Amino acid sequence: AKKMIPIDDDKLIMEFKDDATAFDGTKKARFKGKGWLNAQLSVIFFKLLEEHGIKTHFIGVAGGNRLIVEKLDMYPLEVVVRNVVAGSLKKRLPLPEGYELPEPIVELYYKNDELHDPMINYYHAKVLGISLDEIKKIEEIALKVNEILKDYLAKKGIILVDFKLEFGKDKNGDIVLADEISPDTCRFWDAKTKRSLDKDVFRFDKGDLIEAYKEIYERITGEKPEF
Amino acid sequence: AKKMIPIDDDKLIMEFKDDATAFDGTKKARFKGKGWLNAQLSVIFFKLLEEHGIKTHFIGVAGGNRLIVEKLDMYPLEVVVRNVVAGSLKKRLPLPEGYELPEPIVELYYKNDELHDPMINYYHAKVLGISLDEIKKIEEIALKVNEILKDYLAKKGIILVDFKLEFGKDKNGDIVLADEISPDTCRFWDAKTKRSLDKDVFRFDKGDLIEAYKEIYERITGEKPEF
Ligand SMILES: Nc1nc2c(ncn2[C@@H]2O[C@H](COP(=O)(O)O)[C@@H](O)[C@H]2O)c(=O)[nH]1
Ligand SMILES: Nc1nc2c(ncn2[C@@H]2O[C@H](COP(=O)(O)O)[C@@H](O)[C@H]2O)c(=O)[nH]1
Repeated sequence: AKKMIPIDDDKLIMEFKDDATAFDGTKKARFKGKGWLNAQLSVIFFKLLEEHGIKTHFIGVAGGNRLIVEKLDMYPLEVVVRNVVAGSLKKRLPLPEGYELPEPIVELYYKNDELHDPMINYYHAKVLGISLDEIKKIEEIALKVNEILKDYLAKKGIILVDFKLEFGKDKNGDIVLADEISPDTCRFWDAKTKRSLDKDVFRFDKGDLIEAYKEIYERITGEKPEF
Repeated sequence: AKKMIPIDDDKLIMEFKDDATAFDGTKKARFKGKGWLNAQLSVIFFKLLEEHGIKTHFIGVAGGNRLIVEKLDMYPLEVVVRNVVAGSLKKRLPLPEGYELPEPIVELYYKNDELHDPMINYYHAKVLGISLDEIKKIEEIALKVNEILKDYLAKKGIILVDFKLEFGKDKNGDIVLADEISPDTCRFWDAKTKRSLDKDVFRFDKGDLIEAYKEIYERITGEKPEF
């Protein structure tokens, strides 16, 4: 759904594709316009976060589905922040889908396809070569990002249910937000109806993906999607 | 605007009045229904906060403009939390009115009429007999309260611009949220128009106070004010 194209030692192109994949590629489909929507939503979110002084890999746009991003020494992590009980959290806590958490939960996953992205804790993270100090910074950033996105979206009648972030290290040694921020990598629910406006629509055939993703875009920008 | 009536060693009545005062009582007016609205908005806010496990002095209602509250050993503080630049903050930061702060600011004021509520820091607070540990707890509670109120109001198209909290100590030695939480003690702006829906309307004759306060009530409860 994304292709990384190197430019040089300090930057690269992140290209967003219309291809969608779930359940280890056993489920595949192409959604005309998905790439554009995810790229554009990523821009909006990265820029919103940067306004608050969050460091992100975003540099500029290089076309509708193409972002220029700074090259990083990437942490082998998926960092997940959860506000509302959904998906895999139902397997860890005796709480129903939709349950509003008293505080946001941060989970750490070892980014590794062969092991199917297993959950880790701070000890495992050290073995993987990530210091406790780094993990503390990463979680602090993640929670700050969580609050900005959650509040921004809440004003637009969208629940930030949960989402995945990735991080890397820049030349200075600063920790920098990377990958993407889109309905591919977040759970968004309509505040009134609780319907999914994200990749779960595709994962579980709950409706029309392109329609859900256009909805998010329209609510954020006020504009019907261009392309 | 409030009268404290002692009952006994552990509780008292906080009575909300229709009288309004600004600029050290040099500016005065009576707004029919103001007391009821502030009393009722206080109930709503205290209960909302208690649902999140914030300890407050609120015990019960004893009439439209009367609350039963627990007797506390009061800290001589006004604790102000600020999300958006307004009022006196324009005298401290080179930032325009309406500027959205990256993070909430907590200011401490020594509650003292003669000295006109001067700003203090942690060192002054110690001389006034408040330990650094207490101040830390107070500020932690204040920021938690800020987040709950801000998010709750934002969903209703109301910007929590800033607000004043007061705190006391109960029998157990726990730190308890006290005084009131109303358009008298908060800055609320309409999200779309940025107009004041609070005591600033009276302070600076920017419109109809009772109209602004009813607006807050209506938006929160969905009901036009009873009395
Ligand atoms: N696109 C994508 N999103 C993920 C991945 N892992 C977790 N997430 C996101 O993180 C959240 C939690 O996922 P869960 O662990 O409940 O399946 C969801 O918003 C989900 O979309 C992944 O490998 N790819
Ligand atoms: N009613 C009232 N509100 C106050 C007082 N002190 C601070 N506040 C509130 O706290 C915020 C900050 O006030 P400022 O420092 O800008 O005068 C405003 O919302 C203001 O109404 C006070 O003594 N009385």
